[PDB]
Amino acid sequence: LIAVHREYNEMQTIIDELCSIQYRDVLIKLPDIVNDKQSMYSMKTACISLSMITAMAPDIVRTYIDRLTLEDHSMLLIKCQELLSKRTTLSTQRCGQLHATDIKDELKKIKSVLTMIDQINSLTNEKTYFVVCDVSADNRMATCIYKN
Amino acid sequence: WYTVYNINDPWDENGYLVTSINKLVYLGKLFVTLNQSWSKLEKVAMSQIVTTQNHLSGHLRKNENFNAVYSQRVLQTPLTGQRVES
Repeated sequence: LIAVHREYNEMQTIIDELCSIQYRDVLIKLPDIVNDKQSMYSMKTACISLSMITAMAPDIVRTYIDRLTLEDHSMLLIKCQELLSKRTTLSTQRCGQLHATDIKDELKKIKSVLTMIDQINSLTNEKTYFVVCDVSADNRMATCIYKN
Repeated sequence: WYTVYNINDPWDENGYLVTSINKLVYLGKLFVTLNQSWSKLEKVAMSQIVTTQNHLSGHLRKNENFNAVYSQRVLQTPLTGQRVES
């Protein structure tokens, strides 16, 4: 998604911040991504699903952000307020806030939003090959009960 | 000369449902009000015409000229509100 945005040295300024990650006190990084079009198909379907989440998102949900900001208050919540304050590139406010028993349509829309989220997760999610049960004290050999 | 008011569209407590129900109540009341007012005025006009026919006829009854008795018969023709235009 970012290397579509064709730049010079901004690709580097993104990559050197991005690639070195830390999980369980371990630094790993993956170099030399020539950014072929094979990732572009796997990214096009994420783009499709974000468009559909937008169009089929109900009236309860975008309201739920502002309503919980008015009801509760937290620093953690603020972080999400900071994202919604940092980007306001949609600004299309809805009209009605009555919710006058549209509840089957609401169920249908929320099922659709969850299913599009499942599609993006089915992109980003890789298949579990093994399930650990018993680990040696060396953390060198471990037993699993599952083979693809 | 009657005018249907309107339901203010931006504000409403519930939506399509309660504005339809309020419209149905207001329109049923307007319908029965206009029909009762019309029937009231038509019954008034017919009562006054049938009242004045008798006071006209009793005063025209006495004389015996042909123009007199022809005026008596023309003005003693019976009337309904559906016969009044002719």
